[PDB]
Amino acid sequence: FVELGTVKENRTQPDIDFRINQGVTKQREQTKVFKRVAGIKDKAAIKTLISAAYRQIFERDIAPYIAQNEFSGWESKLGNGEITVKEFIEGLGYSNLYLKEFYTPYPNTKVIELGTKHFLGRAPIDQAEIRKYNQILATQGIRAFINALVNSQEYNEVFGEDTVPYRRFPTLPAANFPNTQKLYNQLTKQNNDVVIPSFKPVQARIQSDKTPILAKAIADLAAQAKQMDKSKPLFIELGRS
Amino acid sequence: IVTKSIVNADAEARYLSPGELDRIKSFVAGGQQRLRIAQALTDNRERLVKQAGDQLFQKRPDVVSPGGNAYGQEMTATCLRDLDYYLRLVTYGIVAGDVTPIEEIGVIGVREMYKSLGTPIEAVGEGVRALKNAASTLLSAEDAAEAGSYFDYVVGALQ
Amino acid sequence: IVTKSIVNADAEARYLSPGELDRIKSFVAGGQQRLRIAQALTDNRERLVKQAGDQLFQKRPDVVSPGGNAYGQEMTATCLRDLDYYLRLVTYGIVAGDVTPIEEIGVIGVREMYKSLGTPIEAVGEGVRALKNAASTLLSAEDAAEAGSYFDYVVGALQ
Amino acid sequence: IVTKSIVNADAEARYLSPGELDRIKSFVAGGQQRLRIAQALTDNRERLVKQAGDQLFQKRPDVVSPGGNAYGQEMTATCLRDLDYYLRLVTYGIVAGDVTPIEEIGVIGVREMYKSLGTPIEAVGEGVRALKNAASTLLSAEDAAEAGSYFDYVVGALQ
Amino acid sequence: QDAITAVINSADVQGKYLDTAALEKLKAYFSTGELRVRAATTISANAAAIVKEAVAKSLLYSDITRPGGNMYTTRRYAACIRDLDYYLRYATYAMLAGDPSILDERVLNGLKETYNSLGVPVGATVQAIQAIKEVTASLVGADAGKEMGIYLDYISSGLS
Amino acid sequence: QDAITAVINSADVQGKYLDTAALEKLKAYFSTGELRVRAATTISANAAAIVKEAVAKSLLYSDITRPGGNMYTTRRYAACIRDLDYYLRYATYAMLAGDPSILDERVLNGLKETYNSLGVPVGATVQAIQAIKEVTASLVGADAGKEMGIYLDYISSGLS
Amino acid sequence: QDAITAVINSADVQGKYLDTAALEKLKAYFSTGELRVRAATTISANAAAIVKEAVAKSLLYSDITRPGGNMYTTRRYAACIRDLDYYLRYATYAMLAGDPSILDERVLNGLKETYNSLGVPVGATVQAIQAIKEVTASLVGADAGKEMGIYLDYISSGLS
Amino acid sequence: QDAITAVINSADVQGKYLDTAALEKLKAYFSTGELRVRAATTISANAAAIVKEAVAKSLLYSDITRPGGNMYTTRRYAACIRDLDYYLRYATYAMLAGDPSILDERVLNGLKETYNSLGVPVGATVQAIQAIKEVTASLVGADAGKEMGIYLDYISSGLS
Amino acid sequence: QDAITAVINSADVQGKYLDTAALEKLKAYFSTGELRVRAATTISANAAAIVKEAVAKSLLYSDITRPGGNMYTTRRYAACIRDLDYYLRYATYAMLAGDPSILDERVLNGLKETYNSLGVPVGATVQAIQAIKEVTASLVGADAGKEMGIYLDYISSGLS
Amino acid sequence: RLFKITALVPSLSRTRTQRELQNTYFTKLVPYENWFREQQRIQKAGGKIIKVELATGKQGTNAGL
Ligand SMILES: CCC1=C(C)/C(=C/C2=NC(=C\c3[nH]c(/C=C4\NC(=O)[C@H](C)[C@H]4CC)c(C)c3CCC(=O)O)/C(CCC(=O)O)=C2C)NC1=O
Ligand SMILES: CCC1=C(C)/C(=C/C2=NC(=C\c3[nH]c(/C=C4\NC(=O)[C@H](C)[C@H]4CC)c(C)c3CCC(=O)O)/C(CCC(=O)O)=C2C)NC1=O
Ligand SMILES: CCC1=C(C)/C(=C/C2=NC(=C\c3[nH]c(/C=C4\NC(=O)[C@H](C)[C@H]4CC)c(C)c3CCC(=O)O)/C(CCC(=O)O)=C2C)NC1=O
Ligand SMILES: CCC1=C(C)/C(=C/C2=NC(=C\c3[nH]c(/C=C4\NC(=O)[C@H](C)[C@H]4CC)c(C)c3CCC(=O)O)/C(CCC(=O)O)=C2C)NC1=O
Ligand SMILES: CCC1=C(C)/C(=C/C2=NC(=C\c3[nH]c(/C=C4\NC(=O)[C@H](C)[C@H]4CC)c(C)c3CCC(=O)O)/C(CCC(=O)O)=C2C)NC1=O
Ligand SMILES: CCC1=C(C)/C(=C/C2=NC(=C\c3[nH]c(/C=C4\NC(=O)[C@H](C)[C@H]4CC)c(C)c3CCC(=O)O)/C(CCC(=O)O)=C2C)NC1=O
Ligand SMILES: CCC1=C(C)/C(=C/C2=NC(=C\c3[nH]c(/C=C4\NC(=O)[C@H](C)[C@H]4CC)c(C)c3CCC(=O)O)/C(CCC(=O)O)=C2C)NC1=O
Ligand SMILES: CCC1=C(C)/C(=C/C2=NC(=C\c3[nH]c(/C=C4\NC(=O)[C@H](C)[C@H]4CC)c(C)c3CCC(=O)O)/C(CCC(=O)O)=C2C)NC1=O
Repeated sequence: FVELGTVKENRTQPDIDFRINQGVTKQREQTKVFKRVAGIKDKAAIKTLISAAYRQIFERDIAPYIAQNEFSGWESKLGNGEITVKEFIEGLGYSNLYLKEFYTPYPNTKVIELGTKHFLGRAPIDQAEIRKYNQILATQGIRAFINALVNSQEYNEVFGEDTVPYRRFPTLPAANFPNTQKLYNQLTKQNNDVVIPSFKPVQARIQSDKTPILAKAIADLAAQAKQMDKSKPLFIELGRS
Repeated sequence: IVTKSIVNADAEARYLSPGELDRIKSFVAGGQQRLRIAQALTDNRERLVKQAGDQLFQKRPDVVSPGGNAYGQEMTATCLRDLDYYLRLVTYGIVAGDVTPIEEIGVIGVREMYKSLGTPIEAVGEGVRALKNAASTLLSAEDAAEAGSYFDYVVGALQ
Repeated sequence: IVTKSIVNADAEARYLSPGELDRIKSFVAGGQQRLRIAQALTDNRERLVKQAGDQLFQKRPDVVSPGGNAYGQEMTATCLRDLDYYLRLVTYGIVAGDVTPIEEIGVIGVREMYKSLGTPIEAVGEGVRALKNAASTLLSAEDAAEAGSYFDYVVGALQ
Repeated sequence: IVTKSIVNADAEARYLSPGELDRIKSFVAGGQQRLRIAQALTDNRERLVKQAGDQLFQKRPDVVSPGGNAYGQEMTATCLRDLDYYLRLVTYGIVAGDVTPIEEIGVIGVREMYKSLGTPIEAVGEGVRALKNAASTLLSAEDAAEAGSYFDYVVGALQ
Repeated sequence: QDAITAVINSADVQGKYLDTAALEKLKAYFSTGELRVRAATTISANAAAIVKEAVAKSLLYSDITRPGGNMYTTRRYAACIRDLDYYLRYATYAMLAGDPSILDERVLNGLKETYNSLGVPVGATVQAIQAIKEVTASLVGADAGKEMGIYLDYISSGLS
Repeated sequence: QDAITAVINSADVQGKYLDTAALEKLKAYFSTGELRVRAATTISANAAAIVKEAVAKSLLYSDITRPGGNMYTTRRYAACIRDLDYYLRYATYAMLAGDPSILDERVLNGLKETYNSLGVPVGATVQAIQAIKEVTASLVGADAGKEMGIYLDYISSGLS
Repeated sequence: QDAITAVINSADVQGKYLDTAALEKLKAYFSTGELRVRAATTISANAAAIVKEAVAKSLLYSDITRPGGNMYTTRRYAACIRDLDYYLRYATYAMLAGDPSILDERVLNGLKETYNSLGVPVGATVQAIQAIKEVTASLVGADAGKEMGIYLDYISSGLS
Repeated sequence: QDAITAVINSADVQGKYLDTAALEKLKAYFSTGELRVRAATTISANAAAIVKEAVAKSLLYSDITRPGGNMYTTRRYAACIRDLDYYLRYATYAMLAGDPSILDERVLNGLKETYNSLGVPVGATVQAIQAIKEVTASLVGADAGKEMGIYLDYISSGLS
Repeated sequence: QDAITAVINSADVQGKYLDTAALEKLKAYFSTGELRVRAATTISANAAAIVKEAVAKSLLYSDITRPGGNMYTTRRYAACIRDLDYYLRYATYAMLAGDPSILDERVLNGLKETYNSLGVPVGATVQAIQAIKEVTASLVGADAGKEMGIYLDYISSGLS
Repeated sequence: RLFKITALVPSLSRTRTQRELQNTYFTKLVPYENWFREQQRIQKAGGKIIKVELATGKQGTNAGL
């Protein structure tokens, strides 16, 4: 019983150092969520939430990037609490600062991925979810784009009204893991080139000739027509070529 | 426990607050007692697995019964190997001072694993309770308290 | 079922009455569903013997107990071989459509055989009931009904 | 099943797509068979609770044993009342055609309730399995299939 | 996409009306839909038993569940069960649709990228999908097991 | 909620099985579902024509669309069309469910608060919903127009 | 990761219990943690003074802060101070953990990509990290300055 | 807030140094902290047993768990167990802090609003908190049960 | 490259003369060269026996040599023996050089590209290299088997 | 144009074990074109809407919001 679970190999240094990271990255159980559960009379626990929000929705910081710092009314309405955290993230996304950091040097295709990385915490899932957001960036502003982004029932069923977004590691949809890792492994302002431009439609390698009792049915039923079909009188069924 | 405070102060933009430095200094002070407790549980492993299998198969005979999972010598050897694994993770948690490197390897997905293996989880919890009782008999009072700490975490986790 | 009607009309001096010809034509029509049910029970045999031994040794532990007959690996292997035999005869009765070629090989002298082997017949009936439950879980509703037909005949026969 | 399609098309800004109208028309057609199945399970309730308690206490005797929860007449009466509740919710799910009004009352928070009551959930799952077996014996084949549908949902939910 | 929707699309991009070959394809689909639905029902019956039997056939008692293997940690065992349940469920969807396009659209899109990123062994996954295919072809019969094995082998071939 | 779900709930909170009166209620619902579905289809046909005819009957050429009225600004005219489309759509949902609880849960919850906050005239809204009810009772027939007018009058009565 | 967590991982992937060499490693870490904590405290004291002295040693009065250099614009000077504060802070974290894996995971991951994308000079960054290392080795003492310079030279070597 | 932090705040808002009465308060807190910690440990031992015994004392076999009561649905029973676990846990926090301000800040802030919105019966909640208080005063002893019952009665009095 | 050439290069790119740490590295290499040469001689003795024992341990009597496997065709079996002989020979070269750069330059350069192009299973190759490592560590002793297993595990880790 | 809304969310699907007090009941300001989808989202969860109040805005004004 001290033999069913001992390895018989050695595992020296590169095999010792690769099986350490033999799965999903360590950042999953270490990205600590920020939740507004402190209370109204706290002026200290909300400071960490405000700086945390600037760290999530903006990539780096806002200290060496704006002169006369805004959001002071937003920080005040947060500390007093007539405004949830979700409306504070709204005010951050509305500001012309964020418009100058991410909308102005980047195209309309790339802003969809850079805008769903910040708010929803993950890359867009398939092509139709790029199409709807591109139409919203088509006949409406970004002030409606991030608006319809955050007001979906995916933001408010996952993050909730009083949490800041945190970096999600999604599993269930198609290629929603590796696009997100390709987005999040890159640092800020690292590659100007678009990470995922679109979703290339791939063709199948079986159309209908296989699936071989759909295919057996093609045959069996094609030959069903010319076997005597006894339902009507017999004399009409010897005179059919 | 240092990774806990580091990612805790890392989610914030602040440094490590010096109360966290005090708890790291205190853990650094208690590390020698932690190492002695871990070595005492290390060298006496087969006694602990023997007495755990003793108390478990006296407590729940259905794993012994042929409808249960641990029927036969091969399945009962796999059972005591599972108890050996959990004792090993308990020694890891005793050294690390906080239950992260033991939950990361033994807790975080155990319910669906044992569900798709057919074994009941309550019998595994009773096995870790038997390990806690045997290690409580093996150690002194202040050592058995600090071992029954992490054993208690595993027993609460498997339920 | 054709031998049944043939010896039935053969004891009489009359021919096969055309109602019997109707029942033979209907059995000839249902033979394809019979063959699919028999193949589905055929390819999944070891699952059915495993779950039957599971449910039986959970239900009656005296065969496991050393006073009972199926004590030890050799005797329990002979026990599961008996359950394999009865599953095989059930597939024969599923194909034949009537319980004659299964009663001729498994029923007609089974009580004195199991009496002079020492085994109880009620445990064998519970084993065929467990086979019926496992095949009911394996098949669809109209298939499990038609399988539980002949399984039900065996369970009534062993009692 | 109409609330399901309505909130399904209501999350979207679109109307009810006419394939959903086809499924509502088909459910409207099958509602008479649903009502007959529900009345047949309705009038024969005490038989089903009796046979479910029969098969459960034959299967798991620990609820009968004094360490278990259902020890004594009062606790065993509460146990059969729980089985009566689950049969009632199964009839609700049979009428509604979709498992929402039964999950809303019996499934959605059952694990923490039974955990803070001390009872095991696997014995409740075996009790609903016994209810499914007794109702399968009570009904015809196409009725037992459609009842074992929702009984199967409850058995999967309690695990 | 469906087989119906694929036939309609292939007739649409030409501007062609529904000719007799497309009607043959749709009538063959309407013939095979009986066993398609019955197979999907009995696969939805006992999916957990199929995944359990498949890991007991292929992955268990190897070095993969030993330390050093990719299924050693218990969260990785749970992720393995999740991936096999995904393969079986999407193969059920592709069997009932009669068209493997949903496998290409929802499963096989960025999956080799993920499995080479995480260091997941590909050959053990292929053998696990093979054991899934053998278990469900035994459980459902040969006649629907062929169509189940076609889409499971499609997942296995696209994975490799 | 449904009429089915309301019957199941009323039988559930007593612990009662499905007695014959509840089966009568469900069988009456299963009888009326035919014209329910046909009415919902033809109301989904031409909802824009119904809203256009209703504003042409009640609200147009009044002082409400003149300056000073609440429908003078063109965004307020678009908001008026939106509110009337909401009333017709949720009345269609309540007609097909056969239970007005979704009107109470999704429309009539905080609506008088909003209409007294914005200064929206309530009586003109009631007359517009009345004109909606007359137009759809003409369009669908009397037999389904009764059930449509029941939920539209429910919205009108809760609004007042 | 820690030094503790690295020792536990290296003992775990073999399935090995904690042998005496691992206990030696953990006891050496528990011996050195005293000066580790004291060094981290006094580096957290005056990080701004360290960064100021480092840019006054290496980067100031060069062509880099002249026009044409990469630190001419005042937002680029602020970004320079931010990057040096990052290097010092993450070197403090790696010093207190006793394991440079957090430098590899959080700093040195995609940093040469960024610095070659922006046109940031790499050699001036290496000399600035060198001046940081000299200033903090003077400030903290030689005995903890060795361990601080190990991780700062790790950042400098991975950057090059 | 603490008792320490409350004493420091009361000395701070006057600009007062720590006089002898504040030192008496802090030394009384440092005397009582022994049994405070021991009581918190044994309450953290068996919180589930305390909640189980409390619902078996007060809420079970009433009309509240019967149909029509507020604890009839099983999600409502789970929500009841959650609320009682919250009351016990925050009373443990207020006992170890020695100051009921965290009850006012985290529990008793908007709780009557919620319980009158949902239709939760308040008197049954007060009796359940009373049964919690009796069970934990029996379990921990009288000397720490007094301080536990002070904060549990604080929750009960603010709830009413 | 060598260990000597790597030490000379690391001293050269700084413009540094040979300091005492580099002389320590070269003298350690000149100490270990004895067993390096003896190990290389006895591995060059019976390389064919090592490859035969490794395929008999890992690859034989599996499904890989059965039809459908990648080693079914006899040219593919010969290519398998060729690849394993390559791994053993280049691991011998990297052991005698004391530097794994020739593995990175000559073996591990475009090898995953080739093995994913041909459909070669990677995990079976890793297990075959593992069996090679166990056989040669048994054959040469533990003291040189450590250094042989370091470069064979380097090939295995770069392959994955 | 902002509204002051007090609202409650049911949280029926799961048995949350955290604080989760802010979400069930809140008093927040929401802008003009945003309160529309907020209304709709609050009604999706079956939430009670207690009181809608004008914070910013004079009603009946056309230019200048
Ligand atoms: C619907 C199609 C689909 C698939 C398949 C999918 C897979 C997938 N498998 C993952 C991990 C994993 N996948 C496996 C699976 C395996 N490793 C093995 O050794 C076996 C050969 C194989 C199981 C048969 C394991 C062990 C992990 C754990 C890695 C980790 O999380 O540390 C991850 C990383 C994050 C997570 O599980 O939650 C994804 C996204 N996502 C999808 O959307
Ligand atoms: C644009 C219009 C506008 C105003 C005015 C506004 C005020 C405002 N003043 C606040 C606090 C405060 N306001 C004051 C101000 C004063 N107390 C005094 O003794 C003086 C008489 C007076 C200064 C002249 C102080 C001292 C606080 C601190 C209370 C605290 O945070 O603990 C807060 C609480 C949260 C926070 O500051 O960040 C708000 C929201 N918000 C607004 O959106
Ligand atoms: C270190 C983290 C870790 C855990 C937790 C773990 C569990 C684990 N338990 C297993 C089997 C098993 N586990 C048990 C468990 C038990 N006997 C009982 O009756 C009780 C319920 C329980 C222990 C007292 C049994 C009986 C088997 C064999 C089951 C089978 O063969 O299907 C297996 C499959 C066989 C194997 O590869 O060992 C794994 C992977 N493995 C790990 O690497
Ligand atoms: C196809 C028709 C057919 C039948 C029915 C049959 C029965 C049969 N059962 C036997 C033994 C046995 N049969 C059992 C039976 C059981 N285990 C139990 O506890 C239960 C009571 C029951 C099955 C679950 C046992 C335990 C033995 C070994 C008894 C002994 O060795 O004396 C033997 C003697 C050993 C042998 O040659 O296999 C025969 C011939 N053989 C046949 O060819
Ligand atoms: C309709 C939705 C619904 C459910 C699910 C429900 C469960 C429920 N089960 C209870 C007790 C109980 N439930 C059981 C259960 C069992 N006996 C066993 O051994 C098995 C594990 C299981 C049934 C076969 C037992 C033994 C008790 C009494 C436990 C006690 O008194 O502490 C109680 C407390 C006593 C009561 O008020 O009836 C509730 C509320 N109540 C509901 O209104
Ligand atoms: C699903 C149930 C539901 C309703 C009804 C609803 C109504 C609603 N009507 C609004 C405005 C409005 N509503 C009206 C409607 C009217 N005024 C009149 O004079 C007529 C009597 C009446 C039209 C028949 C107008 C004119 C406005 C514009 C006020 C403004 O935005 O300046 C607003 C303010 C913000 C916005 O439209 O986008 C809401 C929320 N929201 C809902 O969720
Ligand atoms: C935690 C690890 C980490 C680092 C280091 C990091 C660096 C980093 N440095 C940047 C820019 C910069 N980095 C520098 C730094 C330098 N240029 C010089 O001439 C000097 C040699 C050197 C300072 C010592 C400068 C001048 C810029 C400004 C380029 C610009 O924004 O126009 C940017 C572009 C966007 C931004 O600052 O906000 C990133 C992401 N991000 C990280 O996450
Ligand atoms: C930390 C302080 C705190 C409390 C207490 C709190 C309570 C709280 N109790 C709730 C529901 C509930 N609360 C109760 C509790 C009771 N009803 C009774 O009959 C009993 C008298 C009493 C239990 C002792 C019940 C039965 C519900 C269910 C209502 C429903 O969800 O349908 C809800 C609605 C949503 C949800 O549970 O997840 C909240 C927010 N939140 C908090 O943040």
